[PDB]
Amino acid sequence: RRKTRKESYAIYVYKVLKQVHPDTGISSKAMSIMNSFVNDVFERIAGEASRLAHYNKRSTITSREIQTAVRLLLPGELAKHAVSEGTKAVTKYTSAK
Amino acid sequence: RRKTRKESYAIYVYKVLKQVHPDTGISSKAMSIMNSFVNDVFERIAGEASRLAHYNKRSTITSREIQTAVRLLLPGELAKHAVSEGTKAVTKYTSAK
Amino acid sequence: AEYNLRSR
Amino acid sequence: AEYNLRSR
Amino acid sequence: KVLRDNIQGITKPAIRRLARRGGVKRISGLIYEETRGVLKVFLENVIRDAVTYTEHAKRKTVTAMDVVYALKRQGRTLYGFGG
Amino acid sequence: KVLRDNIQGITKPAIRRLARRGGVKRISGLIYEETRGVLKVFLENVIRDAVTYTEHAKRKTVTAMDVVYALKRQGRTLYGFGG
Amino acid sequence: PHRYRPGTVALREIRRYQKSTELLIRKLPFQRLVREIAQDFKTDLRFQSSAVMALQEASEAYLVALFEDTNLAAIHAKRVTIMPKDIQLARRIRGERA
Amino acid sequence: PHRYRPGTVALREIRRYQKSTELLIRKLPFQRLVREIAQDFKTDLRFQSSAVMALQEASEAYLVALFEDTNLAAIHAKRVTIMPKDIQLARRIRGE
Amino acid sequence: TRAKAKTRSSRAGLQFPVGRVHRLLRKGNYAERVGAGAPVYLAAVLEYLTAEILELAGNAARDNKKTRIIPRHLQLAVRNDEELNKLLGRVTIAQGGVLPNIQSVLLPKK
Amino acid sequence: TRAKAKTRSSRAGLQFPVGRVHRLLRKGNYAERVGAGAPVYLAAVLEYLTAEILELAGNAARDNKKTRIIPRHLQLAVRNDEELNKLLGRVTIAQGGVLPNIQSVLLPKK
DNA sequence: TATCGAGAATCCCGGTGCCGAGGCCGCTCAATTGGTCGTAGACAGCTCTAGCACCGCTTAAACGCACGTACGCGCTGTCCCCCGCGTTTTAACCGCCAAGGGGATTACTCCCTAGTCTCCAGGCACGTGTCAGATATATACATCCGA
DNA sequence: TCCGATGTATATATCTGACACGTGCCTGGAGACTAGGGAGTAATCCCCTTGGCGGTTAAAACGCGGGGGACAGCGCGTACGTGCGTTTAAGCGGTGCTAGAGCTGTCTACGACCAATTGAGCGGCCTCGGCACCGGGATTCTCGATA
Repeated sequence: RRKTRKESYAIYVYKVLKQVHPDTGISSKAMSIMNSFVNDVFERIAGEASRLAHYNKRSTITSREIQTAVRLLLPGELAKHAVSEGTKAVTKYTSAK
Repeated sequence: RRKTRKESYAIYVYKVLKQVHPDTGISSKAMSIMNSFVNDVFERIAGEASRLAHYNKRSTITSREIQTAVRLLLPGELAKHAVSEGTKAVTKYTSAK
Repeated sequence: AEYNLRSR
Repeated sequence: AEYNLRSR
Repeated sequence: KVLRDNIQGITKPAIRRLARRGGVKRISGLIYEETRGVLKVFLENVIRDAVTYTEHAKRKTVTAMDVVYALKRQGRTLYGFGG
Repeated sequence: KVLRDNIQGITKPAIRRLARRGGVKRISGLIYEETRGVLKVFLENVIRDAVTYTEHAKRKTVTAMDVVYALKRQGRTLYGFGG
Repeated sequence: PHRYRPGTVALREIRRYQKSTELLIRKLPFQRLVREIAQDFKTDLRFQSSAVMALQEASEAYLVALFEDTNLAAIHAKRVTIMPKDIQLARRIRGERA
Repeated sequence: PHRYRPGTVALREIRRYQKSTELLIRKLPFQRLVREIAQDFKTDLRFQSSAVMALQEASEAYLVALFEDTNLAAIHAKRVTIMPKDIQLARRIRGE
Repeated sequence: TRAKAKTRSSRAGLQFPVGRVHRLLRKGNYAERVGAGAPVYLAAVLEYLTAEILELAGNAARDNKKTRIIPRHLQLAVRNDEELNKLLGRVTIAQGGVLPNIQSVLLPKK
Repeated sequence: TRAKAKTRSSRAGLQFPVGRVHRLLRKGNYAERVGAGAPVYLAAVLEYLTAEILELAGNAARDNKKTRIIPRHLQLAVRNDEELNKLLGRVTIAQGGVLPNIQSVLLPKK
């Protein structure tokens, strides 16, 4: 019988690659590293957002916990540009209802 | 009105002090450090036990996740002696339940 | 709309 | 009760 | 209103006492400015994160817990102020 | 089957190539034994944790994920093998 | 008149300050440095007294431990005198310095 | 006959190995070292091929980065030659 | 009848999967509850950080005259940027190598 | 009818609070479920590690001719023990000071 | 190359004073008892992946050795820059009074998320074709180093 | 500078196997809807932070003298780099077995949840023993001078 689903970020990493560099490809080793990078940054941000909710006696991780976790974890201009993109996305999503 | 109840490990740290050195006392700054130490080691062990449950596709943190987290976190003979005490406690508890 | 990259 | 300390 | 130039209040004899606790017998005269630059960088990193915890809590007062969390997040856990 | 004294298979020319990637121009002949002792300590720390993850899973095979978790909990996260 | 030789009182001071536990920076000057650094992150911040003491305890522990590593870098270079290049090596090998 | 001067081929080798990405330890010798170290923690362990390769990539990255810090310790002591005391200083200051 | 389904990713204007991020936040034991804007914000940040690495790695590929990103190009992208190098300072990239760097004192005198 | 309450701490033979440790495990977002033996094992380990530090710090107090443990005695206890020093290697003890330690090359000749 | 012995220093003792540690007490909230229900995971059984073992060949790489040179490092000499310490100046520290910002509740309400049920299309495993690039072979061009 | 010998970069042509793509189906994401409790808000108390004042004296700042440590220049010998011929065993591809990783399917023991009960632990009180300090004497490290 066919093998079980292994879930991956690879198709979204490829969609983002096709936007920043439409003629560039990626090796499966480099895609595996990109998948590890996404999983690592997800776990860092969600873990700091988790600590932030607990410190403040809150049951909910919100867009606000994610924003503070991103400000804590990302250095310098990566934080400013990531916070810009996160706020733009939640604004567009809220307007779409 | 009376202040709201802030829990701490201070009475149990003092009970352990009275067993290991019956005539020795402790300052409130040293007790505050002991409370920070207990909280820190609890958070490390429970956090590694939590990763161990997730890595193994398990919903439950058991005595077995705690044992492996202790083996990962504690150096050398601290691990062997902590595992001895943890196993001694669970076997007394499950005899007396 | 494109990404607001530090490079662009 | 006794503690199994590294000192004992 | 605003404060300025307080790093020079970290005195040569204070930096010498810290170096003596560090076991240092002899100190070049260029060390005091190098140490001030290092201290300002260390404090800027801890206070930026501590103030980030204070703002997340919607507080105006930086607590000892904001400092303890900022230090723990930077891998420099402090015992004796809570946490 | 059984194995002994395999640290000698970490050859002088292999250690020289690692030192060259590290930017090293000149190497004392005492470095090769020091580097072997350092590598054995590094591998003992990673493999002890990896085998601890393997035994927790009740497996007999050390996976690349056991190694990646052992490396991650020691502050040496590896990308390109999963996780 | 009586006079100790260079480094004799330095060794006496090392023994005094490694026996003691008090904070070695003056508290009011350090508190003004904390408030000055904080004003660049936001204006009108208050501090708990224990927050300033937590910052001072962490800062002095950090500087003392860096002076130990700096002293090893000086001794490795066949010197008994610490220099800025010993701090710079200690912080580079620690991964603090790029 | 032709000779390059001491350190000319060393600089050529630094340039070559800092350009490339291949593993610099021989794979079979490294794999036997991993199995030898593992047998003290549990008898008759198997390894995924990718587990041994993960251990080798981490080990070589660790040794290369330590040689960079060791080279800085040698240069600080006014030497171009690395010595065991430079590795010892690097590992002590790292807190290893 | 129910209206035609559209992804929360498309409502946000994202390539990264908002529904998968939401399910990972709910199942990952981060908190008791997850807010509706949390997975949108986190998906956008993961997408942005992906775009930052890939832009620099596709530039490194192009500079090396290759059309495919390989682990080397991700290492050159990360280590030549001070902020990605700070973010990934404890991270090893498999088959990444190192930056070309010789200490100035070791170079031959001319 | 209903029997008198006995603490899970005393049922395990512990001073440390098994019921509090259990509630902290359930409320701390560590997993969906917590096993009945998990808080007993964890409480025993926290009690043992408390007893290890307090034994060495009560000895440090006695060697300093004091009857009261102060932050100094916890620091001497931890830094003179190689395994507690490894466990607490990233930890600062407030008001603890440092070990008495002079590099041998700095001492005067004999 | 060891011995006086003036001097500054640290250790040590008995006495004085206070204020923090640690017992005592009463209230309350959170731990325990007892019981139900639902599903996590323990177990048995089976598939078929991929890890282990061995064979034989090729040749890349490790090894061992000879040579010579450039580096490590001990010595010595200069001189500067740091330490020790006596004096003067600064401002920290302390104890105190005082105001009010804002931390830390408490109650009340509603809108946000968890949970359920039912679709249905986004993402996966699989199977496929072709062009990016790893390689051999060639050689133009740059560097090194003896002359 | 300038030549021979060596090494690296750049070109072209082969061929191979990894990437990017297309197809089918299924499981997990979305649509629609409900219950109920988290947290947003308003109102309030009173903690503890900020600010300012005067005395005192610990500590910082300053200047000077001189010695010992930084560091440059030198000599010299040894231990390392380069290059060669020989030996070792890694790497490759190939065949083959079977341990054990991974998955399916059935049960039942375990943990979450609820409702009632009550004693362990907290905050507040308060008092007297350990520790901090005074202030003096005993003893011991330093280091210029004696022999």
